Amino acid sequence: SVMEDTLLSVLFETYNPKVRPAQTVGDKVTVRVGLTLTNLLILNEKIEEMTTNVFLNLAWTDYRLQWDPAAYEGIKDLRIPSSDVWQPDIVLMNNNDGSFEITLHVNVLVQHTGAVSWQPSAIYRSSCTIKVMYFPFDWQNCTMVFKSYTYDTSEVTLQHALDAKGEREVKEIVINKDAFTENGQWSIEHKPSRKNWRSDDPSYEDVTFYLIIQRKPLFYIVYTIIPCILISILAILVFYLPPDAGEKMSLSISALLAVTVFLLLLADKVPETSLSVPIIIRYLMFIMILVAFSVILSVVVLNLHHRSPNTHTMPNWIRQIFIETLPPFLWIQRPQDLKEAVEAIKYIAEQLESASEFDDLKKDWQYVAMVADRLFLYVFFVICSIGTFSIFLDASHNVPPDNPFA
Amino acid sequence: SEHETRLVANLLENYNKVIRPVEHHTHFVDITVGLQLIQLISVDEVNQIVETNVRLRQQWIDVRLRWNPADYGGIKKIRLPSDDVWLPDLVLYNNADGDFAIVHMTKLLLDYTGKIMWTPPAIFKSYCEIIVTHFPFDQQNCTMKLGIWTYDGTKVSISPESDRPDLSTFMESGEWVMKDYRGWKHWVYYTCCPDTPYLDITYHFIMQRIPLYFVVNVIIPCLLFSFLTGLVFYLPTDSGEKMTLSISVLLSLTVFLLVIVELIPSTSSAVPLIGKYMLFTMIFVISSIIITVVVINTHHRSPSTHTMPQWVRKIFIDTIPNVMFFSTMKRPDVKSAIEGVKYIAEHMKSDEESSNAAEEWKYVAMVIDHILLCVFMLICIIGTVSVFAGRLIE
Amino acid sequence: SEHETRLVANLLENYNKVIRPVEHHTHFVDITVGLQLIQLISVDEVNQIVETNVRLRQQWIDVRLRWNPADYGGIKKIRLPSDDVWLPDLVLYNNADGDFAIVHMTKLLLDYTGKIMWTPPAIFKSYCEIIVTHFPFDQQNCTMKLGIWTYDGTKVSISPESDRPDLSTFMESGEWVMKDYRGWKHWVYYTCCPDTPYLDITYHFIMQRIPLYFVVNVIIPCLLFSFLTGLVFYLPTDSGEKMTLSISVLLSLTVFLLVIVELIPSTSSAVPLIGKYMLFTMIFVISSIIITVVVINTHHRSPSTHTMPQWVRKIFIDTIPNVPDVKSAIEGVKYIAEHMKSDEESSNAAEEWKYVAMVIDHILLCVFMLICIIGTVSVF
Amino acid sequence: VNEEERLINDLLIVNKYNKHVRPVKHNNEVVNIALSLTLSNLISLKETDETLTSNVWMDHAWYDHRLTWNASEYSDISILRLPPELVWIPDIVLQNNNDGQYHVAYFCNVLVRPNGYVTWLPPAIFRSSCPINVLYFPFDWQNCSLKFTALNYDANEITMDLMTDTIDGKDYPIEWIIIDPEAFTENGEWEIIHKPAKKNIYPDKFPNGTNYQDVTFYLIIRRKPLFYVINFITPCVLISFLASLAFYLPAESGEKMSTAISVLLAQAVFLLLTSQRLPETALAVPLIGKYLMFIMSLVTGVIVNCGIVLNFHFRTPSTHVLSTRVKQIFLEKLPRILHMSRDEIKSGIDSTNYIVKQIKEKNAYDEEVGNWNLVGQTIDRLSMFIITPVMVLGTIFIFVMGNFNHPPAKPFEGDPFDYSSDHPRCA
Amino acid sequence: NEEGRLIEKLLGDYDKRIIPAKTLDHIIDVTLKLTLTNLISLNEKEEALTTNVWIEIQWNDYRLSWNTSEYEGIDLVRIPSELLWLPDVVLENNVDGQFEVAYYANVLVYNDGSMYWLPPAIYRSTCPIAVTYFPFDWQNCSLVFRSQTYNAHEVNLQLSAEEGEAVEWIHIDPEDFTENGEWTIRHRPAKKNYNWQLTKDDTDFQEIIFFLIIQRKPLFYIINIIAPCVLISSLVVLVYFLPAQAGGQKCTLSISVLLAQTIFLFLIAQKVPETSLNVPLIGKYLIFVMFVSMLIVMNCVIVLNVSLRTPNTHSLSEKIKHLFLGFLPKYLGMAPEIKSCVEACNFIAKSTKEQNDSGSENENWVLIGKVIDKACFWIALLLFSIGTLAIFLTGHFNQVPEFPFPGDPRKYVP
Ligand SMILES: CC(=O)OCC[N+](C)(C)C
Ligand SMILES: CC(=O)OCC[N+](C)(C)C
Repeated sequence: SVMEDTLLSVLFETYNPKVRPAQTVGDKVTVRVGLTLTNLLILNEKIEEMTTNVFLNLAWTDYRLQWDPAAYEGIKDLRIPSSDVWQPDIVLMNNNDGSFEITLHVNVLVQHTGAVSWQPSAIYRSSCTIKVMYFPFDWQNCTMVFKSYTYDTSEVTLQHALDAKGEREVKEIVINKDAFTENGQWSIEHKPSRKNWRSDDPSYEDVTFYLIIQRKPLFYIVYTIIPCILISILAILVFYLPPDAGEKMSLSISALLAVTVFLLLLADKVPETSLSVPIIIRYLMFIMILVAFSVILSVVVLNLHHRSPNTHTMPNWIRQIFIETLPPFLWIQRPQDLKEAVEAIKYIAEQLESASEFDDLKKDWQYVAMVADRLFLYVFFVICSIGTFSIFLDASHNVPPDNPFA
Repeated sequence: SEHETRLVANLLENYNKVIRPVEHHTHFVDITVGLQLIQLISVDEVNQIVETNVRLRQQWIDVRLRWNPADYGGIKKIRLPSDDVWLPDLVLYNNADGDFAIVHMTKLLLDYTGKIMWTPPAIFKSYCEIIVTHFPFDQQNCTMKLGIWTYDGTKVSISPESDRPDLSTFMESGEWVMKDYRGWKHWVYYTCCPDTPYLDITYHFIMQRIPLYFVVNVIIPCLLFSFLTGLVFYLPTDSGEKMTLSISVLLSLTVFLLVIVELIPSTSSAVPLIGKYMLFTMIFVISSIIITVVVINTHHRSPSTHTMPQWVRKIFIDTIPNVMFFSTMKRPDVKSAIEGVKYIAEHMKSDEESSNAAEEWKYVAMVIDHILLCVFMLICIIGTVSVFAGRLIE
Repeated sequence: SEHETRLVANLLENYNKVIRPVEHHTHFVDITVGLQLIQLISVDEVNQIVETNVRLRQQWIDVRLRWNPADYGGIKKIRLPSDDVWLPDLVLYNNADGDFAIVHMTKLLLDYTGKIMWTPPAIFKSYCEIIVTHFPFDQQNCTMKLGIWTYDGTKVSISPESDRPDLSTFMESGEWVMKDYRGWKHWVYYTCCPDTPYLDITYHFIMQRIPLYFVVNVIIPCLLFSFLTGLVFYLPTDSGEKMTLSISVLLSLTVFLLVIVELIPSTSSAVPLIGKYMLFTMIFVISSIIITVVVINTHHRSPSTHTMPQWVRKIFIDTIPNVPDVKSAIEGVKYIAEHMKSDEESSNAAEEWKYVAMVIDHILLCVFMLICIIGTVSVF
Repeated sequence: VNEEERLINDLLIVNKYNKHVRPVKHNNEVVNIALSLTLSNLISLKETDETLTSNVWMDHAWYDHRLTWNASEYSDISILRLPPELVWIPDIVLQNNNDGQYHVAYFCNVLVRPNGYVTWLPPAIFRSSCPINVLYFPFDWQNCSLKFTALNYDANEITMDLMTDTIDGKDYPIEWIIIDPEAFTENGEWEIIHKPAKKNIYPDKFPNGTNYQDVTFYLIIRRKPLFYVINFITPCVLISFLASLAFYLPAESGEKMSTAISVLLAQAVFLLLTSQRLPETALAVPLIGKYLMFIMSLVTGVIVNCGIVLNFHFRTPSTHVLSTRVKQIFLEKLPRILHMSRDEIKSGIDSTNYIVKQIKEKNAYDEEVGNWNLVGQTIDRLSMFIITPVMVLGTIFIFVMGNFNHPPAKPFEGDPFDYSSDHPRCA
Repeated sequence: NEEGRLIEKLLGDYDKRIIPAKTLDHIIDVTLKLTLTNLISLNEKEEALTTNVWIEIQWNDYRLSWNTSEYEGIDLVRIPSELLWLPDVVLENNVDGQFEVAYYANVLVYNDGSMYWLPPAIYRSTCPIAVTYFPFDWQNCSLVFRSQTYNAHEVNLQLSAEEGEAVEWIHIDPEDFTENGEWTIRHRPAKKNYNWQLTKDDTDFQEIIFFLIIQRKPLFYIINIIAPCVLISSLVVLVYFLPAQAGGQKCTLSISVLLAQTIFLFLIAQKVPETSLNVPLIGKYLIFVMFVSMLIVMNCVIVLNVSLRTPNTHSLSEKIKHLFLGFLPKYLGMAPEIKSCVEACNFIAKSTKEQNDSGSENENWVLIGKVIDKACFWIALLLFSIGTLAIFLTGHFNQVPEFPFPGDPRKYVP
């Protein structure tokens, strides 16, 4: 028969996959752990879970799996099913669901010197703490913690994987260009790898891989930011409509309704984490409060416009502060039967004079309203511009650090 | 190791994993059970199911799995798959949409004295009744009941490792603060087997909800719309937009009520705080709309049909505006042509009288508007306090 | 019993479940396949996937599994796990979201003459194209193609148990009515093995949708807003709420169109009739909005700017509705009189414009009434 | 008795068949595996999570010298069926899946022949990661891909290939996805334009690795846009016409801003629905998304212009000055360019003079208000004539550009071969 | 430990594929009891009832008997259920593929061969929802247990007996039981049902059904859905006091109330199932108030047309004016210079008189609109009140039946 079958029969005569390959009692099996990312599928912020398609580059040395290739027709290496050989239980301790082990269970590669290399593929759903302060113009620092579930430091010794030539250690996530599909929403800025030790327990040792991925905010800018900028532009416009036209309140509360709808429909995107408030949510709340104040001031302007001498008397201070001082600054400055017939015509003239004085005071009230809404227009324009510029400047300044801390 | 290989072959050669690890059948297996909370995954309020990532640390002593280390090259601790040895049948009593027991079956530590240290992972999706009385500032007491299913206290006994669950490596959830946590052990006599008690350990976590997210995304817009509810009384009737503002506030509160229902369970044990607030502000908006309709109808009372009552005038013109001071309220054939002049003058006088009466009606409506403005501002400022500060004081 | 244990030990002592149950390899296993629909779980219209709970009754004869009852205490029927005997690999060809084959592996009856009656439960999520042409009053012809995968006609043959699937234990779905059901057997030559035919049985169910739920939730509000569309014309221009009503109706119809879109698959095989009705009523609402802004602009025509055409005047007025200081004071009085005359004639021309607006509104209302009455006639 | 039992026993138990050993006579040899795909139903393509769910048949074919028998010696048995768990099979897996389903769904029997030829045709449901190019949505075409690689062996031990068919005694490779007319169903939303099959070898990798080779099946499928045109594009276009139509409303009725804002809100609702229907990728803004953004910006411009018209209409001579330049450019030049439609007695006499003066002032006020109204009307007319053609041209240009997004005639750039089933490569 | 020797003796020659009948025609009696630990949820959308129950199955296996004197007084052992024969009692009423129990706990085996298997289970059982009186409804959900493999000639399903009498109800242990908070268990009967269409050699001939007559607690739905819907739908009554002028916005208010009712319809559609057998009670109320709102919008259009019409467009007939002014209000409470000056003054007076006379008919039309508004206000108020009261009265009178079975005088309670 094939000498491969003979070699497999000889190797696994007394092999036990439940036993560590410590040649001497007390030895530690040096296990090299590396990661090869093929696709970063999604980062679900709602459940704080990142799922990736990865290859686990594992390597160790088993003294039992040794043979002389010269005595077996030049067989330098074999491909053995992964269940037939001992393997360290390198699992994802950071997994959000109950998916610790790998998925594919590919064959291991056993060489005649005893070196075993195993590269299983798996879809791993790890848990990532989401820093939501600068969402969506932000970056996330998502980790994958890999260590043997059972064997501690006294039994295995985790290390870093080697490169293709093997002369050095690679301290980063290996990305194969021929198989990597770049995610359309996240760009991998830094992908370092480091070994962490915890104090107060020397038996702990793990290898963690970091993905400092920066979100591309074009989707949220197009579908949420620009419509809200248009709505705020409308909110500013409501202090330019005449109070005579009965469309001021309709515009103001329609803007408020639009902002509320955009805030509510954003709830399925923003995570439920309560540590901080996302900067887009802060912007939406700023616009909502500004539009609410615009509604209140539009109500005030409409109330001032419809006043009359029959309802209100003009205060001295209001007139002095709104007709004299503000319009210079705002450039809004305004520019027998004959006896009975005679008595009737005189009464008509008296009524016309009274009506003229009445509408003169009414026009004074309307002019006070006009000055008030022009001042509110300038103030709201300045406040909205400054707030929007400051918020977006702070969002733009948020960049990942130049060097990771690993 | 050849030594470890010989040891594992010797341990499982005549080992039966069906039988309890006791020297005599009258004795009981002493098992030390400890819960180690790792991560609070989610708290589903609608389904009343809490998902947690735990490590169910269990220890017991198996006499059949002891060896002398000097006969095996000095090995003192080995590791075996859990499927090769007897395991306690620890079951989550209050499981809901999950697995009742351990399914992963990872390996376990085993020293030379027979002591077994098994720490399998588990995602416990457990039912716990969610008290929505003080939502979203609520505090939930979620429990996890663990007990041996088929063995009673005289056969297999458990004991908590410590009075509190282990949270040394607990990952911060970012939505709940672990205010307290403890574990109590009970002897329960069930109707199925009343002769012997069945032991269990119930780990309860007192979780306090961080309310910032719900305050920002729900409570603040509702507060804004409640503020704008009473603002319609400062809007003059002549604008013809009072109904627009009121009905827009009503539609906003309807949409937010639709939002709230999907966030809380449909349980009827107790009315929620936010539900009471929503009902209060809904009644507030309905009352404001009704009063607005009353004011608008008062503003358009035709003087030719509705004469001004004496008491209405006395109340709303003479006394009340004089009382308030915060607002600036007022406190030949040529004779045919002459006959036409007389007719148009009399028409002018009658129109002036009618306009004066209409002005009186509008003034009454405005006074009613100011009174209702003050009353509704006071109600809006005291009702929100009465709803929220009762819980915020703690 | 001791007899049954001895019998089962004897039957499977040298039994190989790989090999077909034929005396000679040239023969074929005759398998009687029937379906028993237990409950239609749901019909996912958007995903075009129908999940059903079924019992896949299968019968065949195994020569190797026969015994004489007199040698075993008189037992004539036993039950064995399905994993211990040869099983046909019935595979759902059009599986879309579940398992191609049977996965439960329940026990099967075994007669002393070798007859095997196996009734394993399964849930079949099968893809069937959903004809949305007459939604929500439509009927769906959803099929379930069951055939033997790896064996051809000359190796294992199947035959339907009866011309119709069994529905004796079928429970009422509450959303579909089982109008008709029948099974057919086919001989299909695939490209993989063109030299031999492969047999299959396709069970089709004709399910008529019960339309009460969609009538209540969708059709009735749409009819309400469609009726409110015609009340725009009767609404006077001076109220200033014509465009409010028209816009509200249009937005409501758009929202319901979006809901209907969410309720149907995005396949473009055929436009739904409810979709056509929504599109036509939106077209009608848009046309009424155009006509009502025309009538609003007409009502506000300043007579000092727009002169009344003669043809408009006749066609909307005559035919269709029939179907020192003393002399300065005197000069001021004359000026007042002539200005009053000018105002009177300007108001007369404005009233002519308003009359044209009213008659345009009336003829539009009559057109809407005609559309409504012919629609109610076509309903009858 | 059945001779198949004797033959199977002789093949497996007597010969001591090992399913964990490659079927080669020497270790240095290679095993040729022929792979083919048979698409029976394109189940769905969910753009929200970039998943292509397909119902396919995987055709494997390889030789195994351990499964050879003399047919005449075994009573003329020409074919056998064996379960996969009894014989060696190449573990071809889908590398680019979204879930844990690397393998096929059902492990059907393999078919072996006396010459050693083994054919395995299991059905499968695969959810591969298809990057969605949303640039020309909904008139788009997607270049989805299924990547199959043999991770259990390296290229020196297993060589993947494309299955070969024979016509007129000549062998040609099957470089396409096989579609069986009697077992294929049209999706109803996606039309299969191209379906090439390629064998990829990466020269920068080493032959002794598991990433040296793969076989990829591509599905270049275009979306039939009739559903989206009828249900989304048409109401968007119809509602957007009302925005430019709002200029025709007179300023007297308070429904100008109401109509414009309502159109804006409807456009925003459609934009939110489109965002719900599309993934959150930032590679490019969709065509319909760009159209909606353009329409919303133009409607916002219409709202601003309506506010300006309302401000100009309600101006009063007691609060503003009708300047000469504005008058001469808004009622002399622009309306013509746009072709728009065109003692007791002494006391009584003093009272009459006063009332005549008041009527004169009222008439002058009315004339000023009328001039402001004409200014507002001509601004409305100018904005309509400058915005309506922009809307029409933008809509027509966007939809023509979307409609002309035909998928390319050849599936791969620089490759003259069309990868069509009717044109074999070497036959 | 003698348990090892005993279990190795019992399972040494034991196979789990054989029903433990002593002789031919011996029927194994299998008794069932259900212990409802917690009614988790009743998902209306998929018509699934999720319950956390302990199902107690008892039968007799003669192969599993031993003499206690030979095993040091051991009379009870625990054997994993995977190593023993089971009667395969499954839930035939499931919504998914889960027929068997979730955990497969150990089986208590007594020295006389009695088997006591009590595994925990989470059962998702179908039950159609009677939406006719939502949300005041009561659901008659049930769980059907049948032997998946054996028939009535091989096993005999029965209800367990405690003190010589059958149980015939879902047992509820006072320890470890939690109220659902939305559903109250009014009745929990149990009986063995025969399907007489089949013969006693078929597997589905005999069943054991545990019923659950659960009544919904409607306080949550009243406070969160019904009361806001009623308060909003009462605002269409207010549209008759708004003026019929350009302001007031009668049509705006009525249309917006109709829109709010549509929002509530969408909200309720996410609660009730998609089944088409009946219209929900609150759905009927919503349809009724939608029709009332549409009629009120039509009436607003009518009164706007009547109030805003002028004598220059319509003719005010004396019949209509008399009918709406004397009948309905009776029931309801409601020298060339001199010549030119004379001609100019006469023209001014005539024009003023004509203007004042024309406005008189406008006021008459306003009064007609007011009278129609008052009458239609009373009609609409009466209609809305009667509809609301009748709907909620027939919801309130949806009493749970006194007996678990209408034709059975038994109470089926412990
Ligand atoms: C004894 C048996 O098998 O049932 C266990 C019941 N429980 C969980 C109440 C102890
Ligand atoms: C021959 C084989 O194994 O595949 C069968 C494919 N089918 C069902 C289309 C004939």
